[PDB]
Order: sequence, then structure tokens, then C-alpha cells
Amino acid sequence: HWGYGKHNGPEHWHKDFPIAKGERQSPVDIDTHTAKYDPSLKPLSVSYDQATSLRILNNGHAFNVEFDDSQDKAVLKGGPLDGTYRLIQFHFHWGSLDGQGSEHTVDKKKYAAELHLVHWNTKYGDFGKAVQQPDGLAVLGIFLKVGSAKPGLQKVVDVLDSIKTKGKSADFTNFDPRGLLPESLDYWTYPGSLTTPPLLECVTWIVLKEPISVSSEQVLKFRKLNFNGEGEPEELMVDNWRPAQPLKNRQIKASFK
Ligand SMILES: NS(=O)(=O)c1ccc(NC(=O)NCCCCO)cc1
Ligand SMILES: NS(=O)(=O)c1ccc(NC(=O)NCCCCO)cc1
Ligand SMILES: [Zn+2]
Repeated sequence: HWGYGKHNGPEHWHKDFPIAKGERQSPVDIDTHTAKYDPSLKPLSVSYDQATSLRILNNGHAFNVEFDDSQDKAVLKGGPLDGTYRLIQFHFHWGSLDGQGSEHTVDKKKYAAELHLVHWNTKYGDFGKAVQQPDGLAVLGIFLKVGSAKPGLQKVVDVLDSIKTKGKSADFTNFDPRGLLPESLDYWTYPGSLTTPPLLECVTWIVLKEPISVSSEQVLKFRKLNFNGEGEPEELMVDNWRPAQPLKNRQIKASFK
């Protein structure tokens, strides 16, 4: 099926997912000078105090930390959003080298990795219905650069040995996603898509200006994961990012000047 190799990578996805060539595909390059400041944008409201993480899963393309989304326990509101969006999972995209790995770029700059905190609009009842709607999801994207360690990431890093291969899951309770946030919640926003098949055009993207810094050892541990299942030939889970797609008829808005 689809993946990030030579024969199934992003340039091939359109053959099974023709929306790959659609009008609101993600990620994009964020040209910071042509983004328009919008004073009518509200600050983001991140309410993660009651978040309930449940488990961590290697799905063969990344690893997802999954949350209980059966109540308004961890929600995103405000910003460009109307209504309440519930956190369902977070995951990352990263590179084989510190010089690449992010999906969004900032004036063509690639970061070492990118965190996606995935939320769905509660007016649609569940994630499966939300992805069928143009305003169904809100993904908070946070860039990772290599520098000092991020202490709040370490519990993620340490469990990865237990989910090395595709299909492996592990209990992962009591993780606080607030430990992954930068100091500032200044953001860019634009309408886009899932960045993996099925590439559905259902996402309000909210990309934070301020990256978090993680240590070289932390991101090295991401690169020890496998795309393959256990007992299959080993292919390191690296470069699981889609490159920037045409902005087409879209304007990126900034919450800041
Ligand atoms: N459009 S897509 O989803 O990126 C895609 C690309 C390749 C394939 N299939 C494929 O490569 N099959 C042959 C695998 C031989 C490697 O052992 C399926 C889907
Ligand atoms: N990288 S991203 O744009 O934040 C993203 C988030 C969730 C998903 N989830 C997903 O595809 N789930 C499969 C079932 C719903 C799609 O029919 C995919 C990509
Ligand atoms: Zn993602």
C-alpha cells in the first residue's frame, strides 16, 4: 500500500488517492512575509488539564499516542475555530537527518520533526464523521528543532522500544500533552488536509510559530522504529513526511505580527 519508500512514497499517492492533487492539500510552505496578520483571530484555547492518554500505537507510518475522546477532556477552542474540538491522538513526522523531517516548512526551512495534535469537531459526534467534513478536524502542528532536551517528551521516547514494529501497541496512561507545548501559542492558520492517505480535505491547520527543542538523543530514538511488522524485513521509520504542496487559492493567516 502507500508509504514513504521509493515505490510508494508521496509522489505515488495520487494513483490511489486522487485528492492528492486537490485544491486544499497539506502540508504547505508557510511564507512568513506573505502570511496576513488577522487581528480578528482569537488566541488559541488549549484545555489539556483533564487529558486521558490510553495507549501508544505503531501503525506502520508513525506512532500515535491515543486519548479518550468520549468526553470533553482535552479540547482545543478559539483561534480560528468555531466550537470545540476534542483531542484524539498525537503523532510526529521526522527525518533521517536533523536537517529534514517536518511537513510544513517556514520560508522553505525544514525542521527535524513536526508534532501533530489531532482534534475533531464535536458537532460531528466522532472522528469518522468529522473527517468527512470541511471543518471536521483541527490539527495543532508544532515544529521540533534539535537542541536541549524536552523533558515532557521523554516518556514517549522511552516506550518506543515496546512498539518497534507495525501493529504493536502499549499501554500509555497519564501522559500530559502540555509538556510538549512551546511557551508561545502564536500561530499561522490555513484550510488543508490530512497529510497521509486518505488525504481528506477536512483540516483547519494551526501551526505554532515557536518550535520546541528536543535533544539529538530523543530524535535518534524516533529513528529506531520500523515501518515493517515484526518478522518482516527491517526498514527504519524515517522520513515519514509529505513535502509541501501547492498553496493554490489559499491565504495563510497569522495571529501575530
Ligand atoms: N498510490 S500508492 O497508494 O502510493 C501505492 C503504491 C504502490 C503500491 N503497491 C506496490 O508497490 N506493490 C508492490 C510491492 C513490491 C515490493 O515488495 C500500492 C499503492
Ligand atoms: N498527519 S495529519 O494530517 O495530522 C493526520 C491526522 C489523522 C489522520 N488519521 C487517519 O487517517 N485515520 C484513518 C481513519 C480515518 C480516515 O478515513 C491522518 C493524518
Ligand atoms: Zn501528521
